[PDB]
Amino acid sequence: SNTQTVLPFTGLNTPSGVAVDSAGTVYVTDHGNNRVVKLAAGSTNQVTLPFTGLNTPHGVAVDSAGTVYVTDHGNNRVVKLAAGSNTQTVLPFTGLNTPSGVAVDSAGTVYVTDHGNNRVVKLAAGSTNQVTLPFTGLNTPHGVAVDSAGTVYVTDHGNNRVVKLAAGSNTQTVLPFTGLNTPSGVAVDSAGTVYVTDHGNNRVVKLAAGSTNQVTLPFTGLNTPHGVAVDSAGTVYVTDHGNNRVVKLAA
Repeated sequence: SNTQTVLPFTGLNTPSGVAVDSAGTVYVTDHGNNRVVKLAAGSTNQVTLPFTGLNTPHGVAVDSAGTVYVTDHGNNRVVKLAAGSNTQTVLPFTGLNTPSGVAVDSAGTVYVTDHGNNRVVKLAAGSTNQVTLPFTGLNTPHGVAVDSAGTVYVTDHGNNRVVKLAAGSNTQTVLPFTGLNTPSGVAVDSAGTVYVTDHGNNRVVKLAAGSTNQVTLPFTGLNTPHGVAVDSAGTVYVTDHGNNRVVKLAA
């Protein structure tokens, strides 16, 4: 599509992360209001999730059961909230410094970009021993995403590149993006196409699996965009952080 749609979120301030679940519900970290909000696919009615004590939150992720994970960036922690619950759980990630992106795979493993420590860390479901992924040479990384095979994609923001690591591998691969500047969010669809918020260039770019030639998506009027997400229909959602809005583009 050539026409983008501004979603009916309300009162957003410098929003950051965005995620979409398999039912099409859109979750957005409303960073400047210390809250996470959502819009179901069949709704125009925004709902605030009952997190508490958040401070400049960044990334957001959601699993199949509707459990929502948020990077509580200002408090150096990751918090999760089961659907409809008034219990939030601080995950046992330790030593975080200004953490940014968060992702969760089909097995419940949670991945966090520990931006201030130039590393990406993970916790398996129920685990209390955090594992640092053996990425090398990261500098101020931002976004993280995980595909259906457990391959982990990180936005190496300080080096203007996107790096991936297969599950269990010690050898990262730098994806053949070019011309990125301070990239932020990353997402991956079921065909392995990788979407990156090229934040410094106010655009979203995509790269198909096995391709070495990215293309810019026809979003318009973005300003310092942050998060990106893609649903099962190929619709792409971007947090237009500088314009306090979330925009979507159908394939």
